[PDB]
This record gives sequence, C-alpha cells and structure tokens, in this order.
Amino acid sequence: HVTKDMFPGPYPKTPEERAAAAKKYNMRVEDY
Amino acid sequence: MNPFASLTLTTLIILTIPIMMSNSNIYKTNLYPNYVKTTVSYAFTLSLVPLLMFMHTGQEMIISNWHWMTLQTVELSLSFKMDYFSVMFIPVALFVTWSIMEFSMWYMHSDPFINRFFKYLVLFLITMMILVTANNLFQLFIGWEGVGIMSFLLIGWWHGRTDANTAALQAILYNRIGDIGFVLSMAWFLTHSNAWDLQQIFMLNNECPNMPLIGLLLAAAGKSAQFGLHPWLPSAMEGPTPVSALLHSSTMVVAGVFLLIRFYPLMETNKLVQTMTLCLGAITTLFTALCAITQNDIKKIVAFSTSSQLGLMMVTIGINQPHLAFLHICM
Amino acid sequence: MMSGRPGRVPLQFLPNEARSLPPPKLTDPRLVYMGFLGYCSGLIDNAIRRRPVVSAGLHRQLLYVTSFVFFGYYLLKRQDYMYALRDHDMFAYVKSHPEDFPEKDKKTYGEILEEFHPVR
Amino acid sequence: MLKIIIPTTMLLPMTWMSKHNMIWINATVHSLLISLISLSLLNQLGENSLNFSLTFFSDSLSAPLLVLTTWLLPLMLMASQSHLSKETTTRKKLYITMLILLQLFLIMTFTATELILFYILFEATLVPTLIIITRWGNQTERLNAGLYFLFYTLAGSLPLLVALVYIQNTTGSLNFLIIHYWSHPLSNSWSNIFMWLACIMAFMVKMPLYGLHLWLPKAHVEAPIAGSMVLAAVLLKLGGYGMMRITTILNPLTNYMAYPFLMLSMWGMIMTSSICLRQTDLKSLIAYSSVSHMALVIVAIMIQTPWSFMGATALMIAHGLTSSMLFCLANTNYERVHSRTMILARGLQTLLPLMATWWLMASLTNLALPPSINLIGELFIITASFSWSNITIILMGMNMMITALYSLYMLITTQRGKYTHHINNIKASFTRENALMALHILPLLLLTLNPKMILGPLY
Amino acid sequence: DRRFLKLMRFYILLTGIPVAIGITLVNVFIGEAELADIPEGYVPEHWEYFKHPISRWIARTFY
Amino acid sequence: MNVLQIVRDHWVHILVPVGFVFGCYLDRRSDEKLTAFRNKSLLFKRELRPNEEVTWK
Amino acid sequence: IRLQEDPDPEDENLYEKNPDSHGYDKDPIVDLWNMRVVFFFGFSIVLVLGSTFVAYLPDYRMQEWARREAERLVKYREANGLPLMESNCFDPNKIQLPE
Amino acid sequence: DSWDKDVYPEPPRRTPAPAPQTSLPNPVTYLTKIFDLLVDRPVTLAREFIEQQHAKNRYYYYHREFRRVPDITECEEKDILCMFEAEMQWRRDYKVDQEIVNIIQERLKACQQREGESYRQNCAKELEQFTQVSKAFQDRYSDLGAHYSARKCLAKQKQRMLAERKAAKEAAA
Amino acid sequence: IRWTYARSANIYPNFRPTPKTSLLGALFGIGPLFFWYYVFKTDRDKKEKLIQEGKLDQTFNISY
Repeated sequence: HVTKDMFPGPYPKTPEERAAAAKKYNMRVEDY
Repeated sequence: MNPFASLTLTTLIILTIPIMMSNSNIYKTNLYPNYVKTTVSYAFTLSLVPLLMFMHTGQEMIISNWHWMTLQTVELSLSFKMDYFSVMFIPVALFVTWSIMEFSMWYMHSDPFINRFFKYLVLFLITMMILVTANNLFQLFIGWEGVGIMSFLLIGWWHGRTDANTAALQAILYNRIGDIGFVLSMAWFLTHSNAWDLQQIFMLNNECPNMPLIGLLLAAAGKSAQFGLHPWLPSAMEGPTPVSALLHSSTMVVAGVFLLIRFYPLMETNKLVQTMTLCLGAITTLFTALCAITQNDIKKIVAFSTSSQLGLMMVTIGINQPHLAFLHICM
Repeated sequence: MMSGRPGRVPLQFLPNEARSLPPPKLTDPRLVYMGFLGYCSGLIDNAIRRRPVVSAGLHRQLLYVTSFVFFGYYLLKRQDYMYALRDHDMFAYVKSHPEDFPEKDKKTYGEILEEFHPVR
Repeated sequence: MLKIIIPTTMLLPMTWMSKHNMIWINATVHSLLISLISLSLLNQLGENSLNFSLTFFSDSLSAPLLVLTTWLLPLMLMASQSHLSKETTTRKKLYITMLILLQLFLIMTFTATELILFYILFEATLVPTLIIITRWGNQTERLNAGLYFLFYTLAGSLPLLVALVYIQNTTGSLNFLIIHYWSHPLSNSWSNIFMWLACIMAFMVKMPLYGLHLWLPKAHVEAPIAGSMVLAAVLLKLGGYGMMRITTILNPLTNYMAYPFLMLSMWGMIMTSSICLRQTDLKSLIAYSSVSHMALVIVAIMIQTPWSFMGATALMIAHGLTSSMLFCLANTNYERVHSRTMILARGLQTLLPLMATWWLMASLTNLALPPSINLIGELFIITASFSWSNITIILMGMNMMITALYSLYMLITTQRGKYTHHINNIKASFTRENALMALHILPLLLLTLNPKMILGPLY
Repeated sequence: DRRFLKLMRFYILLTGIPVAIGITLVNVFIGEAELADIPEGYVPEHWEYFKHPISRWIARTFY
Repeated sequence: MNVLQIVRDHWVHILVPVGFVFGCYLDRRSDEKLTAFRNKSLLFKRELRPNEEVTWK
Repeated sequence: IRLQEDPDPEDENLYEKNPDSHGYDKDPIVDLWNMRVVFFFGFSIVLVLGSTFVAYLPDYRMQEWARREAERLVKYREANGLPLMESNCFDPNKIQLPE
Repeated sequence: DSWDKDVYPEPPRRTPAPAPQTSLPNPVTYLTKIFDLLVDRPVTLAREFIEQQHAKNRYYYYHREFRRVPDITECEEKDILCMFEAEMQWRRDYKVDQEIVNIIQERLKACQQREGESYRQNCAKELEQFTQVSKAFQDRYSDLGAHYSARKCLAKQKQRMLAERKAAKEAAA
Repeated sequence: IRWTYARSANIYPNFRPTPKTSLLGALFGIGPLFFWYYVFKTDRDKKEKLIQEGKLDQTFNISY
C-alpha cells in the first residue's frame, strides 16, 4: 500500500531527486 | 446534639443524593432536571436554619467527623468549618443555583443531554460547597480542583466545537498557574506550622511571612481571574448561558477572593501582601471595565463586568476589609 | 585450597569420615529439585523426539526422574561433607592461632560515640 | 510467601493441561484467586516487618507492590486474549506461561530477604519481558526495542552485582535486616563514591532516570498490550523499591551524590512533560508521561525524608494503575483502527460514550486530581522537596501545569471534536474492554478511602 | 454500554448487599467490644486486643 | 451428568487451590525451625499456663 | 511475486456472528462464561469482599494502642508537673560521653 | 464519656440564659422543637434499642501491655538480638510520642476555635504547651531521615549533649 | 504516514553533528542542568549555614 519508496528520505542534493521528492509529497517541483 | 451541626451537614448530603440516583431510573427519564432542582430548593430551605441560629446568637462550629489518616504528627480529617462565611454563603449560593436550574429547565429544554447537564450543575455545586465549608487546606484543595474540572467540563459542554474545547483548556491552564501558588501555600504551612487546618494555622502565624501569603494571592488571582491570569473568564462564555450565570459570574469565580477572606487573620498582619492584592485588584477592575465599554457581545460585556467586580473584591480585601468583600460576594 | 589436604585419598567421592554427618532427608528440597530436573529432561526428550510430551513413555520419564534423584542424593552428601570439612578446618585454625583471632572488647552504644549525620 | 508463590506456580501446569478454549477462563479465574490471597499481606505491623522465613519477608513497602502485581496478571489476560485470538493453542499457552513466569519472578523479587537473591529475581524478569516484547510485538521496531531494554538494564545491573558481592565480602551479609541493623556511615572517598554509583545506577536506569530513558519509549510502545501494562506498572517500580532498600547503606554519601540525579530528574520531568505536548503517537505519549512521574519518585527517594518516601510509595502504586489504564485505553482504539497515530481517530466521544468516560477518568487520575492517591503522592513529594529547598516549587509547579496540559490535550484530541469521516469501523465497546477499564479504575478510587495501605512503612 | 453497566452493578451488589446486611446485623446485634483492664492472672488471646467483632474474627481466623 | 468428561476436563481447577493449601502447610513448617526464641524474648516471655507447653506454633 | 506470501486478512467482527458478543471468545458459550467468571471473581469477590477484608483488618500500625499509651502518659505527666516530653530520647545516665 | 477529661480538657461551659426583648416569636425555638420531635426522639429511640442489644451481648477487649526492655544504649556493638528488641521499643516509643504531640495539637486547635475572637490571648497555655512538646519532639526525631533508628537518634542526642557540655564549659570559662 | 515517520524515525538518519547542532545540544541539554544545580546548591548552602549558627527558626517544623 505504502512502499519504502513513498517514505520521507534524506535531503535532496541534485535536482532530479528534488523533483522526485516533490512528486512523493504530491507537490509541484517549483513549489517543493 | 445541637441541630446546627446536623442541619449544616444534611444540607451538604442532600446535594449528593441525585448524583447517586443518576444511574437508577429517574436519570433516564425527563423528570431528572426537575428532581435535581427540587433537591436544590429543599437544600436551600434547610440551610436557612443554621443561618437563623447564627443570626440569633452567632452559632459557629467546626465539625471533624471522619478521621482519614495521620502522618506521624499531622492528622488529616474531614473537617467542616460552619462559620459566618459558610452559613451565609451556602444559602445564597443554593438560592442562586435554584434559580439557575429552574432557568435551565427552559433554556436547555431542547438539549438531548439535559439530564447530564443538570447532573454536572449539581456536581459543581457539591464541589463548591466542599470548597466553602472546608476547615483544612487539603479539603479546600479538593473543592478547588473539583470546581476547576467541573468548569472545564461545562465550558466545553459542546465538545464538537473547537473554540469551546480551547476555552475549557485555557481555563484549566490559568487555574493551574494559580494552583502552583495554592500548593506553595500548602507546602509552606505544612513545613512551618505543621498543619493544614485553619485553627492551628491561625494559631502559629501571628506574624505570617510573605511566601505563604504570596502563594495564596497567586491562587486567588488564578481563580478570580485577576490581571495577568484574567483572560480565561471572558472566554469561559463558551459554556451555555446557565453555566456562565452559575459558575463564571456569581458562585465559582469568587473562590479566589473567598480563599483570601478565609485567611484574613494572616493577611491582616502583612502590609506588603495587602498592598499587592490591593494593586492587583485595582488594575484588574480598571482594565476589565475598560474592555467592556467597547464589547459587542452581551455575554462578553457581562463577563468583563464580573471580572471588574472580582477586582473590586480584591481591592476591598487589600484594604483590610474582608467582611466587606464577603458581603459584596453575596450581594 | 582443598586439593593437598592431609588424609585426602584420591578418586574417593565420599570419604569414610562423611558417615558421621546426617544424611540428607528424602524429601530434601534440593533432592526434589533434582527430581524435577529429571522430569523436565523427560519432557524435553519427548519434545525433541516428537512424542506426546506428557503421556509418552512413562517408564522413560520415570527413569529420568529416579536417576536424577539417585545422583542428587550422593551429590548432596558430598556437598554437605565438603562444607562440614570447611567449617571443621576453620574452627581448628581459629583455635590453633588465638593471636590471629583476638577476643574483641565489646562496648555498648551508650559509651560508643557514633557520628550523627542530619537529613535536611 | 509459599501460600502465594506455589498457587502462582500451579498456574503453569493448569494452563498447559487445560482445554484449548478454557485457557483464558482458567488463567483469569485462578489469577484473580491468587490476587485475593495476596491482600492478606496488607496486614502489617507498626514497627517490625512480616518476617516469614529466612528467605522471604514482607513490609508496608512491598505488600502494595505484590498486590499490584497479582492484580495486574488477570487484567493482562483480559487485554491479551483479543489480539491473540488467531494464535495457536501452544503459542497462547506460551504467552500465558511468560506472564505467569513474570508474575512469579516479581513476587519473589519484592519479598527476597537477601540482596543477591533480589538481584537474581529482578534480573530474571528481563527474560519473559524480552520474550514478550520481541516475539509478540507487532512492528519490526520491537527487535531494536528489545535490544535497547535488555542492554540498558544490563549495563546498569552488572556493576550492581559487583558492588553487592563486594559488600557481602566486607560486611559479611547481604541480608536486608542485618544490613539495616549493622549500618555503617559511608565515608567520602572515590572508592565509596563509585560503590554508591554501582549500588544506584541499576535502579536509576530501571526507573528510568532522565537521560537514561531512551529504551522506555521504544519498549513500552513496541510491546504488546500486556507487555506495556507490566513494563509501565510493575517493572519501573523495581528501581524505586530497590533504591529505597539500598539507600540505607549509602548515607551520608547520598547527601551530595544525589545532586546530579536530583538535577537530572527535576529538569527532565519538565523536559519529558514538554515532549508529551508534541507526541504524535498516543502510546508514545503515554510512555513518555511515565518518565515524569518516575522522576518525581527519583527526587523523593533521593531526598530521603519520611514524607518523601511516603509520597514515592503512593505515587508508584497510583502510576502503575493509571499508566496501565491509559495503555489499555489506547490499545482499544488501536485494535479498531490498527494505528497508534493520535489524530487518526478523533471525536470518539460521540461514538464510544462510556469509553470516553473511562478516558476522562484516566486523564483525571494522570492529572493528579485530589483526593486521588496520585495527588497524595505528588503532594507529599512536593512538600518534602519544598522543605529540601523552597526553589523546588517552581519546577514542580511547572511540571504539574504541563502535565495538566498534555493530559487534557490527549483527552481533547482523541475524544472531542468531529469524528473522522472515513473511519467506519468503530464498533461498540465490548463488555471485556469496559470491564478492563472498570477493574483498572475502581480499586484506584477505593484506595482513597484507606490511603495508608500504599503510604509505605514510614507511615 | 448499558448492558455492561447493568452487569457491573449486579455483580457488585451480588455480594455487596449481603455484605452490607451482615455488617449492619453484626453491628446492631453483636456490637463492638468494651475496654477492660486485664483480669489478674489471665493472659488474653491475641484477637482480644481488638474491638470490632469483624476485626476480631479476621485476627482469630487468618493471623 | 457426564461425570467422566467433567472430571477429565475441569480437573485442573484443583491445582491452584491445593497449591495454596500446600503453600500454607510449607509456611507452617518454616515456623517450626524458627522457634529458638519462642517464649524467650525480653518483651513477651512468660510462664506457661498449667496445661500449656508452648506459646505459638 | 517477490515471494509466496499470504495476503493480509481482514479483521473479524465478533458482533457479526454474535450480536450478543461480550468480546471474550468467538464461541458464544465460552464468551458468556468468560464474562461471568470475570465479573463474579473480580467484582463480587476480590473487589467487594477484598475491600471489606482490608477495611476490617485488625489494628494496623497499632495506632489505637499508641493513642491509649499517649493518653496514659499525658495524664501522668500533667498530673505530676513533669514535662510532657523530654528533649533527650535516652537517659543521660546510661550514656558515657567520651571526654 | 469514654475519653478522660484530664487528657482532653475543656473550660466550664457558660451559656447566657434567654433574655427576650421583643414580642415576635423566635423561629429558632420552634425549628428546634420540630427537630426534637421529628429527628431527636426517633434516633434516640433507635439508639436505646441498639444499646439494649449490645447490653445483652457484652464482651471485652484489652489494652496491650508491653514491658520495658533494655534500650539501644545498653546494646553491645553488633549484639543483634538486643539491638532488635531495643529498636522495636524505640519505634513504639516514637509512635507514642507522635500521639502525644497529636493530643497537644488537638488541644490547640480546639482552643483556637472555642475562644472565638479572643483566641490570641485566651489560648496562650495551649500555644505554650505545643511549643514545648514540639521542641522536645524536634530534638528527639528531626533530621534522622527516612532510614531512622535508635542508633541514629542516640547519635543525634550525643551530638546535642557534647555541644551542650562544651557550651556550658565555655560559658563558665 | 509520511508526516508521522518524518517526525519520529527519519530524524536520526538525517541528523549531523554540526556547530549549530552541537552548540544547541550543549546549551539546552547541559545548560539548564548546571544552572539549576548552581541555584539549588547556593540555596542549600545558605540554608545549612543558617542552620549551623541557628539563625534559621524551625519552631514548629517537626514534619519533614
């Protein structure tokens, strides 16, 4: 239901994992 | 023996009977609010005889019926102080809550839990009577805290409303700040006078120092919503109008100034604490009266008026007029 | 300590001077715990062997019990004799060396000054 | 004590030899019967202790604790049998066996006349407790919780073992009575300072002392409900009871050795009460509140007054009952929504009215509302601390304020407000759950009528 | 909730009513002991140092 | 009815009661080896009643 | 499939098959008897009879005896001019001070 | 009554006889007549019945007599039996002392309530007696701690006596 | 679930000892402890000095 990839992770260093974090939290990347 | 003691006790015991009956069968029917209002009226009528005996000859007594425990050299017992303050305040409070219950039978008629509302009113009345008649500091604390929790439950009567719960917790918070001073005074009196009963406390404190009196003043400022711990009383208007009229305007909120009146022999002998309570009452009455003249909610205006009157009671305590303050409570 | 004790003949579980002590009682709590250990061994034997642990092989569980009690009785005798020997030697040594074990001069608390430490 | 110990031991053969469906019935019936028998230990003497044999004795400190343990066993059984309904017969019998073993170890721990026997029995309680937590806990975090609880306790306890055998070699006895009657003042030296630390640190970590408490949230949260019940109710009290026993050989070194611990607990009660204001896990909030009450018990034992010891005894009893009640109340909601998050299920008073009443009673007792025995203990400790130093009233008043705030905050968030819209599986409270709360709350209030039964031997 | 409350009240009263009735009957018809000086030469039984007949029965029966 | 099943099923109910009586009996025996000061304390010692031989058991 | 594992089953409602469920057991008869034994042995016996047993426990701490002794001592001390209590807990004749 | 008048004194009770200076009836007297009719007489009858039952089932209990044993000053160091008996005697004596102080505080409280507005002057004797008994109790049992004993109490007394003797010797000079 | 995990279990995996965290830990963990120790120790030393010279009156302090 909620996999390991859906949980909070470490601080995003590069903008691709920052966009992935925005996607994980149901936000726009420019808002995250 | 003397009917004064039996009648003063019986006035208190009759209050608790509808509480024990609050699980029998009448509590499930629509006769419960009238039943509890009737026992309150009967308790008022009974309490007049002790008042009349005091009026005639000044009959006063302390009753220590049940020994609870002894702590080495400290005996803790159920002791009731049936003095002028008790035997005068009991009929007044019983009359007022009689009127409030009759009012609630009309105002809260459509409340689906009106029986529980009336039961809560009786519980608050019982705790306030315990507060007022208590002859030692532990029993007084029982009355104090039971009054506080009854106020919490009646302010948040409509518990699906966020503001009501916030107001109830706010009342608890400010009164806990006051309870710090109450417990301070309890600890000091145990440590220095080896007693929580009023007789030995008055005996061993011909010159009462600052710390216990400042603790008592903190407790009083908490309960009577003095400046600094004032805001909870106008926010207590979240309760139903009978709750406001009974607890937070006429009976419950005068507990602090009543606490200070109960220790007036000690406050009499300390000018510094007297000045402190005098000034606190002055600022409370001025500030709260200033707030009221611009309020648009009628209940808020009357709550700020009640705070102003409590400040005036603090003022008359602070000028060494405790009996004047008691008279003003009753009026 | 006890290895080089005089008269201590080799490979002798109970020496003959042990027959002067009272033998342990049959309902001795330690002996009963020995029997309980045997009973637990029988239950665990049933469990490991995949038999009904309570009702399988009553002769085997019984033998576990009696052999455990049998060894425990002699173990108790040897233990008690060793402690009796220990006390025997201790009293003999205190007797032979009075200078090492003086008679302490007893005094009452009315003449002894103990320091009072307040709790406050 | 054999008329108590042997019936408890007989619970194991009875549990293992009973039908698969009579397990809970039999265990509950006969554990309640044993608890009835344990009440006769409350007949105590003013001066002496009840010295039955060479190996077991009872006084006014240990008798209420024994009654609390024997009472906790049946309530445990009622709390467990819901979440263990789908388990196998053998595994249910193993869980019951663990609970019985824990009760038997606790019973002998509180009556052991000798310090080393007390040590072994108090260490033995680890094994069934650890088994319960790690085998029957629900989350993957139960394993780390078990490791934390085990190794915190053992790092505390092993130096105590060394100190106890040293004391036996130098004094000649570890017998409690002999230790009291032959008490020597403890001089001021590094040797004695470290002997004091060794004698104290195991009970410190058990209570737990603030700063040594990080195992407790893990263990009390991850454990199954019965495990949390015992851990909060009786296992924390092992540190206080042992500290009360062993402080009779630590004077006057306790006068200044207690300053770091007094400071730690006086500030950490504030710290952990504040933590409760922000806990998002209900079980974690209930676990964190135990640290503050136990900090009060720590202060009371460290200041060494008759009033402080009376208050500490009463507070231990009252906290046991109240914390177990709160854990059970949280578990009833957990078994419905399968989550410990506190704001998940809101507005529960309009769905479970009598359970909301139970919640209000539990919150009021955690508030230390007078004349409850919670308040009696707290007030006695506060008065003793005020005598110790007047400035203690600032911190203790702050703590009771914050305690009120978080207790009523938990009540308001779980019971009040609007119910959650999508949670449509809040079934009516079972008779079993209501009876569990009633059997938690009724003896708590009855104790107010006879408070001397829990005021310890200094009453 | 109603069924639980009814059952709890029933099981409290099931022994409470007989207990209360028996305590009242004992108090009314037996009553408490009267203090007296120990008669010359007589050594009292240990339960004879307590006043309430129920307390005396407990002391005699269980201790 | 069905006495065999009842006594083969609920027989475990005797275990805790008889363990209680055995505990009481073992408590009784423990006092028998702690009588070195029976009727000998400076507080309680007294002469025995004419048919009395011990003061507690 | 990542492994062969059973799906998480749904929780069973004790009320669905037994509206009269007391919450103890899925079988109505043992559930009823579990409720009965719990209530009887807990409330009827341990609570009521236990509270009564504790209430009527013979004198605890010998408080009545202590009060009677104090009354006799107060009567004797006052009737003879003796102080009600001496500061010295022990007689200074059986104490030998060092110097 | 059961309590002895000497241990629990009370001044001779002095009530003014009724001196009506009015013609309006006194409501209190009629409310007391109704009390005596509906309340006092039935409970008084219910008490004669009950004390009549108790009179025909008369039985006794006794005060427990402890003889004196040597105290902790007579105990040889580490003589466990003598220390046990002395320590039990000391704890009993401590409880009796607590009850003595309780009696005196009872007297003080009763006087404060009884004397009304004149308590400050009229209760000097009880305040003095409380001062004396509380000082003696403080000297005996204060600062011993939770783990008190006859040994610690005796050590405190010896510290007090050494201080007293040294103070006397230095005052003599 | 993300909110409750971030507030409990994600914190130590993402904590680093930096000057800010170390300064704050020392100030808030150790600062109040020594502050209160100084306050209480000063108060109790003053009390004990008063007791030694008998300048503190305890006329009716028989309960402690």
